[PDB]
Amino acid sequence: SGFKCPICSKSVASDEMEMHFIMCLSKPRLSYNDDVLTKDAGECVICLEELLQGDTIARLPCLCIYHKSCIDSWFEVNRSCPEHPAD
Amino acid sequence: GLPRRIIKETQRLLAEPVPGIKAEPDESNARYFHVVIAGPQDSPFEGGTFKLELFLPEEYPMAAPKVRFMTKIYHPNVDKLGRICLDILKDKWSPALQIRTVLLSIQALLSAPNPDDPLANDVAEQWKTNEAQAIETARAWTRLYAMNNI
Ligand SMILES: [Zn+2]
Ligand SMILES: [Zn+2]
Ligand SMILES: [Zn+2]
Repeated sequence: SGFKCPICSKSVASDEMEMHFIMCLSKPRLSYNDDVLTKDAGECVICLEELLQGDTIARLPCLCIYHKSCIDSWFEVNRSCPEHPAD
Repeated sequence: GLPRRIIKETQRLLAEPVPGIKAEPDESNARYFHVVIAGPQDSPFEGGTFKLELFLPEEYPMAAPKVRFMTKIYHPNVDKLGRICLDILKDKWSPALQIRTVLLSIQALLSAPNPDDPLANDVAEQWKTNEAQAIETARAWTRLYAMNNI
Protein backbone atom coordinates (compact mmCIF):
# COMPACT_ATOMS: atom_id res chain seq x y z
CA SER A 1 0.00 0.00 0.00
CA GLY A 2 0.95 3.67 -0.26
CA PHE A 3 -0.76 6.97 -1.11
CA LYS A 4 -3.56 7.10 -3.66
CA CYS A 5 -3.51 9.68 -6.44
CA PRO A 6 -7.04 11.13 -6.77
CA ILE A 7 -6.49 11.80 -10.48
CA CYS A 8 -5.59 8.29 -11.67
CA SER A 9 -6.23 6.15 -8.53
CA LYS A 10 -2.70 4.67 -8.54
CA SER A 11 -1.02 4.24 -5.16
CA VAL A 12 2.58 5.43 -4.92
CA ALA A 13 5.23 5.60 -2.22
CA SER A 14 5.67 8.86 -0.34
CA ASP A 15 8.98 9.55 -2.12
CA GLU A 16 7.32 9.07 -5.55
CA MET A 17 4.29 11.16 -4.66
CA GLU A 18 5.55 14.59 -5.73
CA MET A 19 6.72 13.59 -9.21
CA HIS A 20 3.66 11.39 -9.75
CA PHE A 21 1.15 14.06 -8.75
CA ILE A 22 2.92 16.69 -10.87
CA MET A 23 2.74 14.33 -13.86
CA CYS A 24 -0.98 13.66 -13.38
CA LEU A 25 -1.55 17.41 -13.06
CA SER A 26 0.30 18.09 -16.33
CA LYS A 27 -2.14 16.57 -18.83
CA PRO A 28 -5.82 15.56 -19.07
CA ARG A 29 -6.47 12.22 -17.43
CA LEU A 30 -7.96 9.27 -19.29
CA SER A 31 -11.61 9.80 -20.20
CA TYR A 32 -14.42 8.04 -22.05
CA ASN A 33 -17.49 9.01 -24.05
CA ASP A 34 -20.93 8.15 -22.71
CA ASP A 35 -23.13 6.33 -25.21
CA VAL A 36 -26.17 4.10 -25.53
CA LEU A 37 -25.25 0.83 -27.19
CA THR A 38 -26.81 0.57 -30.64
CA LYS A 39 -26.53 -3.23 -30.96
CA ASP A 40 -25.53 -6.25 -28.89
CA ALA A 41 -21.77 -6.53 -28.41
CA GLY A 42 -21.05 -9.65 -26.37
CA GLU A 43 -20.08 -9.75 -22.72
CA CYS A 44 -18.60 -6.82 -20.84
CA VAL A 45 -15.18 -8.02 -19.68
CA ILE A 46 -15.65 -6.47 -16.23
CA CYS A 47 -19.00 -7.89 -15.11
CA LEU A 48 -19.43 -10.69 -17.73
CA GLU A 49 -23.00 -9.53 -18.32
CA GLU A 50 -24.04 -9.02 -21.92
CA LEU A 51 -23.52 -5.66 -23.60
CA LEU A 52 -27.05 -5.40 -24.98
CA GLN A 53 -28.66 -2.84 -27.26
CA GLY A 54 -29.82 0.04 -25.08
CA ASP A 55 -27.13 -0.44 -22.42
CA THR A 56 -25.59 2.61 -20.75
CA ILE A 57 -21.99 2.27 -21.93
CA ALA A 58 -18.60 3.97 -21.91
CA ARG A 59 -16.38 4.06 -24.99
CA LEU A 60 -12.69 4.65 -24.28
CA PRO A 61 -10.18 6.22 -26.71
CA CYS A 62 -8.76 2.76 -27.49
CA LEU A 63 -12.32 1.89 -28.68
CA CYS A 64 -13.01 -0.60 -25.86
CA ILE A 65 -16.55 -0.53 -24.46
CA TYR A 66 -17.89 -1.38 -21.00
CA HIS A 67 -20.99 -0.68 -19.02
CA LYS A 68 -20.61 2.83 -17.62
CA SER A 69 -21.12 1.48 -14.09
CA CYS A 70 -18.43 -1.17 -14.57
CA ILE A 71 -15.68 1.09 -15.90
CA ASP A 72 -16.53 3.68 -13.24
CA SER A 73 -15.98 1.04 -10.55
CA TRP A 74 -12.65 0.03 -12.08
CA PHE A 75 -11.57 3.68 -12.42
CA GLU A 76 -11.90 4.03 -8.63
CA VAL A 77 -8.95 1.64 -8.25
CA ASN A 78 -6.97 2.08 -11.49
CA ARG A 79 -7.86 4.66 -14.16
CA SER A 80 -6.88 2.61 -17.19
CA CYS A 81 -8.58 0.47 -19.80
CA PRO A 82 -8.73 -3.14 -18.56
CA GLU A 83 -7.64 -4.28 -22.04
CA HIS A 84 -5.05 -1.52 -22.66
CA PRO A 85 -3.45 -0.89 -19.26
CA ALA A 86 -0.47 0.84 -20.90
CA ASP A 87 -2.64 2.52 -23.56
CA GLY B 1 11.29 26.04 19.28
CA LEU B 2 10.83 24.53 15.84
CA PRO B 3 11.88 20.87 15.58
CA ARG B 4 14.55 20.21 12.99
CA ARG B 5 12.03 18.55 10.67
CA ILE B 6 10.14 21.83 10.31
CA ILE B 7 13.38 23.75 9.70
CA LYS B 8 14.37 21.24 7.01
CA GLU B 9 10.96 21.25 5.31
CA THR B 10 10.93 25.05 5.35
CA GLN B 11 14.40 25.33 3.82
CA ARG B 12 13.61 22.71 1.16
CA LEU B 13 10.40 24.54 0.24
CA LEU B 14 12.46 27.70 -0.26
CA ALA B 15 15.28 26.01 -2.18
CA GLU B 16 13.07 23.63 -4.22
CA PRO B 17 9.55 25.05 -4.56
CA VAL B 18 6.79 22.86 -5.92
CA PRO B 19 5.73 23.81 -9.47
CA GLY B 20 2.43 25.66 -9.40
CA ILE B 21 2.50 26.16 -5.62
CA LYS B 22 3.85 29.11 -3.65
CA ALA B 23 4.44 28.38 0.04
CA GLU B 24 6.25 30.73 2.38
CA PRO B 25 6.46 30.85 6.18
CA ASP B 26 4.73 33.65 8.02
CA GLU B 27 7.15 36.30 9.28
CA SER B 28 5.76 36.38 12.84
CA ASN B 29 4.92 32.72 13.56
CA ALA B 30 6.95 30.21 11.54
CA ARG B 31 4.38 27.44 12.07
CA TYR B 32 2.04 29.30 9.69
CA PHE B 33 2.53 29.21 5.93
CA HIS B 34 0.92 31.45 3.34
CA VAL B 35 0.13 29.35 0.28
CA VAL B 36 -1.00 30.04 -3.28
CA ILE B 37 -2.06 27.02 -5.35
CA ALA B 38 -2.53 27.41 -9.09
CA GLY B 39 -5.76 25.94 -10.39
CA PRO B 40 -4.99 22.72 -12.26
CA GLN B 41 -4.97 22.97 -16.03
CA ASP B 42 -8.06 21.50 -17.71
CA SER B 43 -10.10 21.85 -14.52
CA PRO B 44 -12.74 24.56 -13.95
CA PHE B 45 -10.12 26.18 -11.69
CA GLU B 46 -7.56 26.68 -14.48
CA GLY B 47 -6.02 30.16 -14.44
CA GLY B 48 -6.98 30.73 -10.82
CA THR B 49 -4.66 31.52 -7.92
CA PHE B 50 -6.12 30.23 -4.65
CA LYS B 51 -4.82 31.47 -1.32
CA LEU B 52 -4.62 29.00 1.56
CA GLU B 53 -3.42 29.14 5.15
CA LEU B 54 -1.46 26.18 6.50
CA PHE B 55 -0.61 25.68 10.18
CA LEU B 56 1.71 23.10 11.74
CA PRO B 57 0.30 22.03 15.13
CA GLU B 58 2.60 21.44 18.09
CA GLU B 59 2.37 17.67 17.56
CA TYR B 60 3.45 17.82 13.90
CA PRO B 61 4.38 15.46 12.28
CA MET B 62 2.29 13.24 14.57
CA ALA B 63 -0.71 15.36 13.54
CA ALA B 64 -1.55 16.68 10.10
CA PRO B 65 -1.14 20.32 9.12
CA LYS B 66 -4.33 22.34 9.44
CA VAL B 67 -5.13 23.81 6.02
CA ARG B 68 -7.98 26.05 4.86
CA PHE B 69 -8.76 27.99 1.72
CA MET B 70 -8.75 31.78 2.08
CA THR B 71 -10.09 32.29 -1.46
CA LYS B 72 -13.72 31.47 -2.19
CA ILE B 73 -13.93 28.30 -4.29
CA TYR B 74 -16.82 26.20 -5.63
CA HIS B 75 -15.75 22.61 -4.95
CA PRO B 76 -17.60 19.65 -3.38
CA ASN B 77 -14.81 19.08 -0.82
CA VAL B 78 -14.42 22.70 0.35
CA ASP B 79 -17.07 24.18 2.61
CA LYS B 80 -18.14 27.81 2.95
CA LEU B 81 -15.54 28.30 5.72
CA GLY B 82 -12.77 27.08 3.40
CA ARG B 83 -12.35 23.83 5.32
CA ILE B 84 -11.09 20.94 3.20
CA CYS B 85 -12.51 17.42 3.28
CA LEU B 86 -9.41 15.39 2.40
CA ASP B 87 -8.56 12.05 3.99
CA ILE B 88 -4.83 12.74 4.40
CA LEU B 89 -5.70 15.79 6.53
CA LYS B 90 -7.65 13.54 8.92
CA ASP B 91 -7.90 9.76 9.26
CA LYS B 92 -5.29 9.00 6.59
CA TRP B 93 -2.58 11.36 7.85
CA SER B 94 0.92 9.84 7.88
CA PRO B 95 4.19 11.50 8.95
CA ALA B 96 5.64 10.26 5.64
CA LEU B 97 3.63 13.10 4.11
CA GLN B 98 5.06 16.63 4.22
CA ILE B 99 3.89 20.18 3.57
CA ARG B 100 4.81 19.89 -0.10
CA THR B 101 2.93 16.62 -0.64
CA VAL B 102 -0.06 17.83 1.41
CA LEU B 103 -0.32 20.88 -0.84
CA LEU B 104 0.06 18.75 -3.97
CA SER B 105 -2.70 16.49 -2.62
CA ILE B 106 -5.00 19.52 -2.35
CA GLN B 107 -4.11 20.64 -5.87
CA ALA B 108 -4.84 17.13 -7.16
CA LEU B 109 -8.19 17.21 -5.34
CA LEU B 110 -9.02 20.39 -7.27
CA SER B 111 -8.38 18.44 -10.48
CA ALA B 112 -10.41 15.40 -9.36
CA PRO B 113 -13.16 16.41 -6.92
CA ASN B 114 -14.91 13.76 -4.80
CA PRO B 115 -18.64 14.59 -4.59
CA ASP B 116 -19.30 11.12 -3.11
CA ASP B 117 -17.72 11.85 0.28
CA PRO B 118 -20.19 10.95 3.07
CA LEU B 119 -20.53 14.52 4.39
CA ALA B 120 -23.57 15.95 2.61
CA ASN B 121 -23.27 19.44 1.12
CA ASP B 122 -25.06 21.46 -1.56
CA VAL B 123 -22.02 21.75 -3.84
CA ALA B 124 -21.55 17.97 -3.95
CA GLU B 125 -25.26 17.61 -4.73
CA GLN B 126 -24.93 20.00 -7.68
CA TRP B 127 -21.86 18.09 -8.86
CA LYS B 128 -23.89 14.86 -8.92
CA THR B 129 -27.21 16.18 -10.27
CA ASN B 130 -25.94 18.80 -12.77
CA GLU B 131 -22.19 18.39 -13.21
CA ALA B 132 -22.06 20.63 -16.29
CA GLN B 133 -23.61 23.58 -14.45
CA ALA B 134 -21.52 22.93 -11.33
CA ILE B 135 -18.37 23.03 -13.46
CA GLU B 136 -19.53 26.28 -15.06
CA THR B 137 -20.22 27.76 -11.62
CA ALA B 138 -16.72 26.72 -10.53
CA ARG B 139 -15.37 28.46 -13.65
CA ALA B 140 -17.34 31.63 -12.86
CA TRP B 141 -16.12 31.65 -9.25
CA THR B 142 -12.54 31.15 -10.43
CA ARG B 143 -12.81 34.21 -12.68
CA LEU B 144 -14.50 36.29 -9.95
CA TYR B 145 -12.47 35.33 -6.88
CA ALA B 146 -9.26 33.62 -8.01
CA MET B 147 -8.00 35.99 -10.72
CA ASN B 148 -6.31 39.31 -9.92
CA ASN B 149 -6.61 38.44 -6.22
CA ILE B 150 -2.87 38.11 -5.51
ZN1 LIG C 1 -2.01 9.81 -10.74
ZN1 LIG D 1 -20.25 -4.60 -17.29
ZN1 LIG E 1 -8.96 -0.54 -24.44
